Amino acid sequence: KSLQYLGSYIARAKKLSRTQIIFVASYLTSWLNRYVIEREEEVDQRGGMERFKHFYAAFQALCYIFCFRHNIFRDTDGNWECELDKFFQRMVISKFNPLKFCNENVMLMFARIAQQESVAYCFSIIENNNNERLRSSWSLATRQQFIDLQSYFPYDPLFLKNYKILMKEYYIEWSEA
Amino acid sequence: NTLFDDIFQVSEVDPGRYNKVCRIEAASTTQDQCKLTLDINVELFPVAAQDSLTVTIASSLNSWRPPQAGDRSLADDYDYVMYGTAYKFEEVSKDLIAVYYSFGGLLMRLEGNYRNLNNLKQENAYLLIRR
Amino acid sequence: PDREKIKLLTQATSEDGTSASFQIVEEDHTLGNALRYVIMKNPDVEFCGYSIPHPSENLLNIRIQTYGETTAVDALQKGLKDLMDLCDVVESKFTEKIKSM
Amino acid sequence: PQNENARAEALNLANTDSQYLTPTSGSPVRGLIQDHISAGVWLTSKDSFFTREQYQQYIYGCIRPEDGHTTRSKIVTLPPTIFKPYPLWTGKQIITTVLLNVTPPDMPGINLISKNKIKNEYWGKGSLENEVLFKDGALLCGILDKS
Amino acid sequence: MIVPVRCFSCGKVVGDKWESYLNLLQEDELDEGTALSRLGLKRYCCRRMILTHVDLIEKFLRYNPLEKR
Amino acid sequence: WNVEKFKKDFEVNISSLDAREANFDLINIDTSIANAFRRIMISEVPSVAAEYVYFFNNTSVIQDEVLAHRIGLVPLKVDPDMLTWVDSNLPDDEKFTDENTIVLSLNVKCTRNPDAPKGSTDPKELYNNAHVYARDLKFEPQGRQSTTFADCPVVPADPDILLAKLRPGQEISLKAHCILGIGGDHAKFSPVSTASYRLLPQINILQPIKGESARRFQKCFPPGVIGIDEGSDEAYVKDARKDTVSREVLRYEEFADKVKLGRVRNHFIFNVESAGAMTPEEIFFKSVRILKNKAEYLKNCPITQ
Ligand SMILES: [Zn+2]
Repeated sequence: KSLQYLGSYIARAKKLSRTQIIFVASYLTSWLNRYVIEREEEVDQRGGMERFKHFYAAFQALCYIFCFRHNIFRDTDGNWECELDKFFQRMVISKFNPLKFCNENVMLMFARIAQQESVAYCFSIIENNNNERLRSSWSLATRQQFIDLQSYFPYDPLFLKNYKILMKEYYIEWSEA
Repeated sequence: NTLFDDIFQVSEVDPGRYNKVCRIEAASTTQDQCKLTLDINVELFPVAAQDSLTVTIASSLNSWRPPQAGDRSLADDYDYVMYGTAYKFEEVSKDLIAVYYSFGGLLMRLEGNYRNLNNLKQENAYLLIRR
Repeated sequence: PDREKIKLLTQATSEDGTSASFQIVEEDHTLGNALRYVIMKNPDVEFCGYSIPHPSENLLNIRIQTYGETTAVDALQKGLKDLMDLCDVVESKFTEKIKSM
Repeated sequence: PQNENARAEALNLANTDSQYLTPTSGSPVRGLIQDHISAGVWLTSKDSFFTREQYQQYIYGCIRPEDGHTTRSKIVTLPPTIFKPYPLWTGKQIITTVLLNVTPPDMPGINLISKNKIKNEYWGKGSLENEVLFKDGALLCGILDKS
Repeated sequence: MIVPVRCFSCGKVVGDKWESYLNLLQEDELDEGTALSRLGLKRYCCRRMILTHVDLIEKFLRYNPLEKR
Repeated sequence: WNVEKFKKDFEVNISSLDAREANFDLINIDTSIANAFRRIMISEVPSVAAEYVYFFNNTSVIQDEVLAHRIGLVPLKVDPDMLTWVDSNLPDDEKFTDENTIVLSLNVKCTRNPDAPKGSTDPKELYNNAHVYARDLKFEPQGRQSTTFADCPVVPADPDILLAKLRPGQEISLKAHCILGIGGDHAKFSPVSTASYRLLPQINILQPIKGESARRFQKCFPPGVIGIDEGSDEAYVKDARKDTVSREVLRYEEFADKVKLGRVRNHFIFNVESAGAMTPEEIFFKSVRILKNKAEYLKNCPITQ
């Protein structure tokens, strides 16, 4: 839930400074790079992909953050803060296969944007994923709450007339990003 | 490898109260002291009195699965083959011995000279019969 | 799609997938018996049977174990396909005999 | 019952499962009746044979391996009694197979010498079907009965 | 009460067969099993339906609250 | 085994086909599949029957629900292909359409007859409209149906079914909605006055039987089953197909030793009677098709873990 809050917040909160954002990206890629380095070995071992809920959760948040704020992560040179080009690919091809277990609509939007930015190419991994589907296992008794939890974004737009107007100064609508 | 064979001649074929199984009593033609009692699915292998049956007990054939392309085994040499367990041995006299087999309930009792039945152990075994 | 029709019973399916149990909703002996007949003709199948937990829950349990050439899910598919083809053969034969009658 | 203490008691003290023996004399109160006895005399008869197809089907229809009795997560079967001319299993093997799939695997099979209600004379000359023999968990002789 | 419409077991329509069955016994002076056959009732399922029907309704009908006896 | 090996060996024999009943053999098919067709024909081949009955008045001696029930048992001569299925998740207004439903009405009042031949027992001459028949269900076409069903009005397959009886002053007034359904749901939807099979007789004689035994032996089976040959004087089987398998032979001690009674074992003799809506052959075709779709619908469903 926090990770959803975290990702939604960074994306939406207009008054955030470039560096506070890079701060959150730098925390997430850092925490993520460690997860894959210390844990990838546990996947072909006994258990399910649920053992790694928390991994996907964080990777979602980071992907989500990239959707709304990718234009910021290019420094003066045109290089990527946090080596996002090199970093995303590594996770996408990892054994966790984030693309399969995270929210479907975000993973899709990240694909679109990431591909556009020469940052990562996920679209073949997606193809492979829903092909294997028609023909990496997780119960579904508990797999749904997760899909549920990953669908909720606490700072998706408001629908209260006044509050909305009041928030405008503090909000980034998707159209803006 | 093979543990026992002999040609037996059937004395009696009793259908009891069943209609697929018969109890066979038969004596060896080679040993005066070797006799046999055996339940047989006679629907798959009919037997009449005075028939002569060759009877082989073997430890293996040279786990079970339906026959495939080009499988060959000791079973090929015979008409009727059963798999079962030895479950009792007994002294009948100073000279003779009897071993008891069960083939999922169809019972065999083989009595004979203790040297003639030397190779029989209390293990599992295949039974092979041909006419 | 429809995801609620057939499911894997992961507590009786092996790691190598050469053995598995499936629970199919809304099916009794009709399909169950016919499907096991077909599946058992597949030479790589080592074991197969179906069962009906209870007459009051519409459920059908199929078990498949293979000798290791194909997975259990493969055998289910070949069986299902084999069954479809088998019906075609019957329909066509019946048609011809009605015409020729 | 409406609270966990009462739950625990109904599942561990007053539950059916323990109460196999009566406290009066310490003898069984639970068993099968009617159809099931008649059926047993027939299924375990020497005249009873089953093809691979039938044998496997009787097994799975009664085991319910999708239960708490994952003694294995794969059903075990015996080799057939008759190998040739045709693969056949006996009824007594269905029983052995049942026990084999529901007793603990890290534990030797049951050993019992008992008797049933039907005299040997009823089956024919030389029968021993009145004697019930279990060796290492396998029914090697005798039919199963009300007894 | 009145003829059943279908045979309980067969599913076969039987309700068109009561009035004729009576006329067969009455007019043509047949026995019951011959008459049942002539109406096409082959399975004992179906023969039972007409053979043993009791037209109890004809009793109920004699009490009609809507006419001056 | 192999589907081609099956094709080469499978065979159909059609003894008698008629608008109401079929008698035919399926040869060299497995019992599991014959049984499937049989089950499907009885319980899964859709049919049209009255499902909802709307009473406006019934002052007959027969109670509403009972009257409704019998109307539901009336086999309607309607091609089920001419109708689509009702979706039972919509409200009543949206539920019933011109592709969904067929409407029948029934409207009888019984009056006393003045011109009754004095001293009469017959209710036809004593009362007007004493007896109500299935044929009295009037087909009221709705919307497009005036066109679609113009070439085939909706009529009960058995017009002379007795539905109700009345006496002077009593009236029945109802509309019925008739829809698609299957026998497995309720037997009123079953399209058969029964589909069943028997396995073919095999009477095989285990040694010659002649003379006075032959005549004796022959009389243990229906006329024509067992023949006595001229010459060898021995008995032989003419056609087992006429045998009823009474096992009468097995009673007489002298024969019980010399005859085995079996079947040509898969060999299935099917008898299919239609309730009146579709022909037998259509009902059997529809079942062979239904089985195939089950297999096809399943092959294409994704297996969820
Ligand atoms: Zn009937």
